[PDB]
Amino acid sequence: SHLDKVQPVIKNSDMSVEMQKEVEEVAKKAIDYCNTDKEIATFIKDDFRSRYHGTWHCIVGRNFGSFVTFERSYYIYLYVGQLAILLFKTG
Amino acid sequence: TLRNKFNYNTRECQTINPSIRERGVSTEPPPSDTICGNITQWEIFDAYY
Repeated sequence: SHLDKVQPVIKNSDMSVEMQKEVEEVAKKAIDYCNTDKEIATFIKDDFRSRYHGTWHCIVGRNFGSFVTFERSYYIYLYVGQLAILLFKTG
Repeated sequence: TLRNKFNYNTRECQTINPSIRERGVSTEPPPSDTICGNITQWEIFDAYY
């Protein structure tokens, strides 16, 4: 019932709805699978890189400010608990 | 008989042409590496301390 409890919410989303739904499942799976936050960032980048070819930069922290140059429609912003799963593919 | 060496002079003229050459050039951007950095208040304070 932990998956129901997390209720991850995407504050800002710039991606197709079908792709966005897939990201939520990966984000929930990554948090339980990874013992530490640093492991979560590596797991999200590896899964997305395998799923979609390109260069992916992912940063997750309790408090942070980010300005980035990402390919249009490849940036999805979702916040679960105190962790921000942010991925932006840059060509 | 009307044509004469002084009467008609023939000169052969050609234009210098550089020899055609075939060369292959390959360019490949600088190697890029993946870097993961985790920052915490205690770690920032420890370096500062």
